Amino acid sequence: SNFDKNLPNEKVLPKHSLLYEYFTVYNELTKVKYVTEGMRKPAFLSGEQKKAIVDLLFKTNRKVTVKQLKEDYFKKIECFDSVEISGVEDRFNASLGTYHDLLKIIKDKDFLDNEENEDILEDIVLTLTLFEDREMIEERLKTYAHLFDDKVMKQLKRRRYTGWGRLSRKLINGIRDKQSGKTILDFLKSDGFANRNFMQLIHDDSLTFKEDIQKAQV
Repeated sequence: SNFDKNLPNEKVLPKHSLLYEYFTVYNELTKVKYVTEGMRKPAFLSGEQKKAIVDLLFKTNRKVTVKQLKEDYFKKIECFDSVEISGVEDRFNASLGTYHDLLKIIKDKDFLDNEENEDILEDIVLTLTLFEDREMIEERLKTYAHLFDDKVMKQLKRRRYTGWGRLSRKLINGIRDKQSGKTILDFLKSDGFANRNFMQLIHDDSLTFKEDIQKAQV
């Protein structure tokens, strides 16, 4: 029913898709800037810093505050003395809410952290977004009975997600830049010292995302 304006034949992701949530977290993190002693100008987070922040803070807290970023990552892990932060205010807006929802139900961190389970997790969230009938949810989710016992299934089949996102899975982690082979989400995760965000990536004449989006139009 709802199609991605960038790729008009692709349907949009559920609002609570965990892939969509990771997109929002990395899009926000890639424009964070910091300054510590000895620096003459603020710097962007590196790909390694962004990954560590996601693993250490966003996977352990529904909401991440700037104080946690300063104390529990920059001081604790990077051993900075002091740090000033820009590009985020008070607390990060983005959240891996669905990571925490599913981790509480499934109680298997390794399952949630394993990106090879992406298709299963996206299918679960889509099912819980499309249907409000317990029986119709279980009819679709029982294909995963070999992974989830009846305690997990009883909880999942009563859960509901509402709302649609604005972007398709093919746009955010499908189309590849011609020269590099990287998806948009790949660039949000790591983009050298340029740290282009989503709006920059799809308007950048030195990449091919803009060209792909124009070709996808009528």
